[PDB]
Amino acid sequence: GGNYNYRYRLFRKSNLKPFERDISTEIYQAGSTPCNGVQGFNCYFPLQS
Amino acid sequence: GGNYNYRYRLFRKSNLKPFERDISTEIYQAGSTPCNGVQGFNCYFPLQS
Repeated sequence: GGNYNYRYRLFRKSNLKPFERDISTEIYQAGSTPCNGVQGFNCYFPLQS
Repeated sequence: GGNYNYRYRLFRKSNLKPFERDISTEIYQAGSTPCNGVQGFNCYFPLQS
């Protein structure tokens, strides 16, 4: 049926330092409008399955 | 950069009647545990970009 438990980060403001772990799960603002924690136009979830 | 503003339904309880449209965006419980509207193990968002 397809596993969807495994996910990876897709969006970040900046790259990661070596041996750095990022676990933050917050709405990513790709535009010039606040997202207010709402997925929508130009407001994407950071993790992808 | 990748247009991510186009999304489609991926999970639903059953098929659609002809000429029917659905817009609900509540979490999908793929397992035997309530998800409380939180993405996680066996709980996925119904839409994909």
